[PDB]
Amino acid sequence: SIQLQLNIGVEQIRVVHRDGRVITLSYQEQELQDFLLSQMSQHQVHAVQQLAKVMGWQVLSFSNHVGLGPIESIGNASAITVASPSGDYAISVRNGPESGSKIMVQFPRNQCKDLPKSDVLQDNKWSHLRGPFKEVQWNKMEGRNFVYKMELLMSALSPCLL
Amino acid sequence: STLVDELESSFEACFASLVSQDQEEIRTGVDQCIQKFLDIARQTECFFLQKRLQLSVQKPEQVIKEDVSELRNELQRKDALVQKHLTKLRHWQQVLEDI
Amino acid sequence: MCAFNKVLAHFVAMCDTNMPFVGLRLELSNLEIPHQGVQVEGDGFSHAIRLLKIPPCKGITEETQKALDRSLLDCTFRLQGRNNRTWVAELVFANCPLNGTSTREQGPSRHVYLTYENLLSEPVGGRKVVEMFLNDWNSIARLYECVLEFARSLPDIPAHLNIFSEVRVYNYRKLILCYGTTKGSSISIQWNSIHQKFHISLGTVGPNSGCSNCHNTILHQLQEMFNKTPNVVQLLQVLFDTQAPLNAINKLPTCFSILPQSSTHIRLAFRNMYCIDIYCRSRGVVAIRDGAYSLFDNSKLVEGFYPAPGLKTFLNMFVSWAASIPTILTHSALNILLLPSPTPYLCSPLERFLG
Amino acid sequence: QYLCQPLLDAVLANIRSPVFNHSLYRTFVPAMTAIHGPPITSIPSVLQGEVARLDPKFLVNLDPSHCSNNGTVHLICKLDDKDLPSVPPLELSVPADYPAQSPLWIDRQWQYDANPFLQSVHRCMTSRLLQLPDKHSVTALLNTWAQSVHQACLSAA
Amino acid sequence: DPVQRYKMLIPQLKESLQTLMKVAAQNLIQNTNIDNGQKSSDGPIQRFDKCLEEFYALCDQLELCLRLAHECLSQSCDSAKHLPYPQYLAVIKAQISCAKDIHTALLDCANKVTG
Amino acid sequence: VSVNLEAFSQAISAIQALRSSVSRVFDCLKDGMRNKETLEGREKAFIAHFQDNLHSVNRDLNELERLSNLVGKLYSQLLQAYKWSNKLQYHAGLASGLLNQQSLKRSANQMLVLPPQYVDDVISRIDRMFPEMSIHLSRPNGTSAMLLVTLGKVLKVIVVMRSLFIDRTIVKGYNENVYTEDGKLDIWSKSNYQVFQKVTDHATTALLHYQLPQMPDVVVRSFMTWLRSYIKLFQAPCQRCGKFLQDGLPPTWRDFRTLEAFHDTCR
Amino acid sequence: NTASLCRIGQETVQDIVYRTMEIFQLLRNMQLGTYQDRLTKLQDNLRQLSVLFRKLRLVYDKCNENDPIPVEQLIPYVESEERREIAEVNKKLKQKNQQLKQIMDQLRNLIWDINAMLAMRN
Ligand SMILES: [Zn+2]
Repeated sequence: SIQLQLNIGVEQIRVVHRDGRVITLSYQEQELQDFLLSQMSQHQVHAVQQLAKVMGWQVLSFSNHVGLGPIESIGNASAITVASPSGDYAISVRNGPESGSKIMVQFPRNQCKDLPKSDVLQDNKWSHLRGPFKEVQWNKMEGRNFVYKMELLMSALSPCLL
Repeated sequence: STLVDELESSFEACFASLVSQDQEEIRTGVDQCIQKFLDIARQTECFFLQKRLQLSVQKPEQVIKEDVSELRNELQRKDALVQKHLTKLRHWQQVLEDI
Repeated sequence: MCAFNKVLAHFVAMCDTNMPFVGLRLELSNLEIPHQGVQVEGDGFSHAIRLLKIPPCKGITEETQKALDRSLLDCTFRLQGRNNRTWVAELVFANCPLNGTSTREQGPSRHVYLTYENLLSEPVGGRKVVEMFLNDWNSIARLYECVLEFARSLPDIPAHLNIFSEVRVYNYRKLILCYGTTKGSSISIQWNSIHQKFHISLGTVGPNSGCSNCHNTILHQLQEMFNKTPNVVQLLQVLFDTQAPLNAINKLPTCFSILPQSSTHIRLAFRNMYCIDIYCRSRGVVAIRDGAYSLFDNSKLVEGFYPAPGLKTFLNMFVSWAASIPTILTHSALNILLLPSPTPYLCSPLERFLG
Repeated sequence: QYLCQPLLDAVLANIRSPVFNHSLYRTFVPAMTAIHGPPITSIPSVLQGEVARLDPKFLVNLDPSHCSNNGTVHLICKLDDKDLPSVPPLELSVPADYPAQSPLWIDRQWQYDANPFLQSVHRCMTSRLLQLPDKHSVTALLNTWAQSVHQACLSAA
Repeated sequence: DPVQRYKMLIPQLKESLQTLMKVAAQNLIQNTNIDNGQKSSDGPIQRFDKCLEEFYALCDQLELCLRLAHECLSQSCDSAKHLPYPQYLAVIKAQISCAKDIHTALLDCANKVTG
Repeated sequence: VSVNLEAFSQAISAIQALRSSVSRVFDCLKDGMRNKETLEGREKAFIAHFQDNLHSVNRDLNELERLSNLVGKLYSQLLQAYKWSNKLQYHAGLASGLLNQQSLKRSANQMLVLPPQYVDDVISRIDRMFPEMSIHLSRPNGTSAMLLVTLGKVLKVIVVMRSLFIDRTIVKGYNENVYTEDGKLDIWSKSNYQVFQKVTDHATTALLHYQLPQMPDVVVRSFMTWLRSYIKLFQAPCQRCGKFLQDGLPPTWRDFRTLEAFHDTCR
Repeated sequence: NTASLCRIGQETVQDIVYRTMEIFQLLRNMQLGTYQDRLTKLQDNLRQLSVLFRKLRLVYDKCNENDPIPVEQLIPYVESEERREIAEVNKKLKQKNQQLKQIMDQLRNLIWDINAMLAMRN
């Protein structure tokens, strides 16, 4: 879902994007070298969305220029969050052209098992919804690509069907 | 256990209204049959991915063998294609030299 | 390199991303729903809105309202899609009364997602967005009343419907039941706020049935009688009673015409001169009557039909104005009377007699 | 209206009579029976939920002192944020029927005194609670506490 | 023919409904006048059940007319979708052969995959 | 015409509703007076329930009369075939509509050349419908195709296609010169108008949007269908801001699969 | 040898879905000379779909027997000669790719030159 038509003239560049948006670069190559990089920063989020459709899950939130967190330098960041079909677990992902790929997986309480059990919670109804996030480091994980890794993660959070 | 059986069960149920011995009923029937078929297909997908992840993390040697096989095959693809370009290049070189 | 001015881009980003929530906050306040303050939820990147309680007046009895307000846990709202205008509200329910045959027999929390999206005129957090949410909540509650009643009455069953029908789909907004001795037919019940009625829809799923569901002839009567008294066991009993006769009725050639009166009172017309009335009854009973004779007078007849002499003896084989009283059959001879059989063109005996 | 005025007149001229039901039944049961046949065969949940759905920066719980199991409850708060220092507990009192009303904060002036940092926190606190609108919740006040502490820390350094 | 029958039949239905409602009101007031203590004459009672029977029979006739008209129009429209007589018969025979062949091919494939 | 079938079906539904309404009226009146706890509500509820049924009967009769004013003027085994055929095409018609949206494929691989007459006949087959559209083909340079498409008295489109794959589009007005001095097609030029440049950008986005992987005829068919909608330009306003002009420009955006006018700023 | 089997089973699943969609599309394309051709194509597609179902069943039966270790355990949170032989193929392949780059940039320059020179021969 990212595709560019570039049109090179005599001292300008014209860029048309697959969703109705036109930009005009210049004869300096830093501009064009940063443009493509800022677009390679959004590909990952749209990749996770198009697979959250295919493989069953359901998206809860999507933004492709977020409005919180630190301040980026080349472009602007993107984030999503997407729920298990059984409903219990959830994934969330953030990416940026400068500081990218910060993924976190979120659990139902009574399976984090180091949680200070608050006092007002006495029932077992409130021990089925979900509160604790827990960050997972991207490195040292199976799958060569970023998209490929996601496949092995969003399949391991599924009921033990073996 | 044997998800393939109910996979073809849903597949055959998708054709139930045709092989038998005014639009709302058929539309409802195809809606439920198709959604069930897609759900079973996605569950089979999930089982294969879980098994693949377990096997890959247990022993990467088979993954390495598959990588070797694909790299060799694509090597032959590149060699054959560059050979084809050279043959046609010689042909058109002589065609243009005949002038 | 240093010609980008990153701070202005960041301010425009957050301002555009965050200003949609202000209208929705103001509207949830304006319609008197108790919410919490708009707040970042979980991770820093995404904002969310949580609503503490749904409006008290939803139109059903207090006891249902309690059971509802002991099974809700959350009503969060979120934003998604391109151009930042799609809302998704999410509900989670505890102590599910009923199980399906889908893989929804798990640890008793059940998630339900509703989706709203305003038009390009009439802004993103307009009055209309909550109106549809309240309408969907009302529909969910009105279906939940009947679901609760059916779940309560389930353990006390006359044991005849236990092997007849099983529950297939329950999503708190649409109820899909599967019935038939081979589980070859399906019914769907769902409330809507457009007409303020229960819309029951029939369908055929399964490898053992006809080209249709053989119940579309009395769809209107079934809908009307369900709207009169919203009970599930009564409809199940009616379907069990009327499954057998309509299966043989629908195989008749179409001379013969079928007029569905009030349920279990089918009227068969031979061309434009003869009539027959068929009543279905519980415990394997069907009543056949001539129908061309008025039940209250003898001198006057019906407008467009004529009596059929000698019909009473023909009906009595299978067991003046003497044919005006019904004759009882036991759902077995009716098939032989209606099924096309070779002559003792594959013509049925009733067609032969009438001809 | 049209085509049915006689029925309306008959019903209105017949209503609130001791034998209306008998008259209607006796005049309308037989034809209906003949044509169709036989007839048909402590702590409120809102507080518990809102405590369950708060950020793990807070671990609010019941006050060891004061009364309990009533419409009015008392909570004591602790803040555990790696990026912020330690502050007074900032206890709260929740009245009965918490929805459609607002809770109140019990001020403790002597606790926040004797330190420029703590009284700066306190004056920012007073400013923010004067800036809070009506019908507010407790999570909003807790987030206001966290943000006021952060702003005071930023102003100090 | 059915359409003009409909136009002729509609006012009769309206008149039948009118007289049915009127006689219902008259019978109700007469019965409730018997029930309480005061007197009135009965005369032409014109019982309720006869009016119900007439209304139901006329509605059945109208329904039959509409069903016949719709069936005839649908049959004509569907037949027009698909000059010498034997060529027409041969075309019909070929069409039914093609339909039967398609149906039996689908059934044979369904039997082959499962069962 | 097929409107008579729908009219007859609605008449059947109306008469069934009328009969059901009469039966409901008489049954509800036969039921009698209920309890309804206190006395005052008991008085009002019966009257409120009784009025509604009669009002429904009157409304049904009125709408039935409105329809009446609206309306106007071996074999068996054959029919069994016909009523089967139309039952198949619809049955697949939904099934093809639901499976294409949820495409499960991940990659075309496992584990272009066309005759000129093919392209010519395909373009003629596109040209036969849409009478306002007129298409002219040429090949000044090699096997690449140059097509001039004229639309009404408004639009002139130049399309360069590389082996039936659409590659480049430039649109211009009516009075503007489209041919060069030599008389051939002018490929490299501009329309000298802001709105036409904006719609060239829109056409580039459209050609970048419609991309089937193995059916190339449907792609050009969809492109021509989308281009068809532009004939109505300058007569239709935006669906959001109401007015025609925004910053001096008329609505120049036609949404895909829902062909309605829009300003560029209105998205 | 088993991961390849899992990938093959997955691929056959997508082909099964695609063949079902193609069957429904082909049934849609039938409108009452060539009708026998379409019928033979339908028979071929159905029989190859049946063969695909048989192959999927065979793959599932083979891979089912050959889980000791569950999921959610191997996800890493915050808290011998094969390698040697692989490297040569990577380096060799990389070298081959580099060579292709030189040929490609050269051919594109040739086509650019011929375009520029031929554009203005008039
Ligand atoms: Zn506009």
